[PDB]
Amino acid sequence: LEKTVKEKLSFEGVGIHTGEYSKLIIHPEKEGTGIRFFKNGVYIPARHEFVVHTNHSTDLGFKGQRIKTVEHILSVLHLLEITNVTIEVIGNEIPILDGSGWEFYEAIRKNILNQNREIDYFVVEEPIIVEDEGRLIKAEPSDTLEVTYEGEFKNFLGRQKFTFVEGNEEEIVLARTFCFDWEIEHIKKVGLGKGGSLKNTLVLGKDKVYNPEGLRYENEPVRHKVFDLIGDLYLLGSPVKGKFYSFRGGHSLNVKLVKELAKKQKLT
Ligand SMILES: CCCCCCCCCCCCCC(=O)O[C@@H]1[C@@H](CC(=O)NO)CO[C@H](CO)[C@H]1O
Ligand SMILES: [Zn+2]
Repeated sequence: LEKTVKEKLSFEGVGIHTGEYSKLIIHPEKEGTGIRFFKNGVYIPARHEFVVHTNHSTDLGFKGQRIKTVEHILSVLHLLEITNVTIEVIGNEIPILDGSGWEFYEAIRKNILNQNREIDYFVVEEPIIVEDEGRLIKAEPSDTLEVTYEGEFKNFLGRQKFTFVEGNEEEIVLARTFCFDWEIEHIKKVGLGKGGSLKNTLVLGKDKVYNPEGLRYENEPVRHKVFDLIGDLYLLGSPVKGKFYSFRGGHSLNVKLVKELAKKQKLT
């Protein structure tokens, strides 16, 4: 049934690309309200259609207002099945914190409440293949939500794939975002990642790990990618059901899958 937060929640922390202090406040809403962001007295529904800028991060914006990196929180909400919540975002981007969703998943999981209404699950009824930038993603109808990601790294990790299935969400929430020392300069050359640090960004070396804690999962970096792929699929504003596969996929290409899925099922 519709799920909402039992009590008001709030978080605070710098933004990975903005590197500015930002705070978020979450309040309960009415059943069938959906996920919406509020700022400067402006409400901004969280749906793909609201996608204003796609890049290493997912950004939404309406009426001249914009928010960066909103896929992470959306990913946790997706796994927890949250249908009504007003996330007030004070700032220009969602705080990166440690780089994973474990923090939001940890506090919110202890403050979830049940409402009195049945949720409308989104189910894929037809497959689809999107190829672009040398990347590719395929979707297939299914009675269970499953997402597979095949990442190809040229570092010591080499190639690694991670299959997520309903009942293994605990393995895709503690995976913090990661980056390679070779692509970092590029991300920095585009004026992004000004808040990226070793405490909120896991940096890997062609053959060495920068963070002294090492990797948290033999597939931590791909676990985060899968976690992000869901955060981008929840843009539909409702739990997605079906079997999806992604090979070296990005945010824009991912949103494209959702765009065609939401525009294809437009007839129904
Ligand atoms: C050596 C010392 C380095 C100082 C600290 C480095 C800071 C770099 C600036 C941070 C930019 C983001 C890092 C990054 O590229 O992570 C990427 C991630 C981005 C993301 O999280 N989007 O939401 C999206 O998925 C890909 C692949 O999964 C990740 O590579
Ligand atoms: Zn990410």
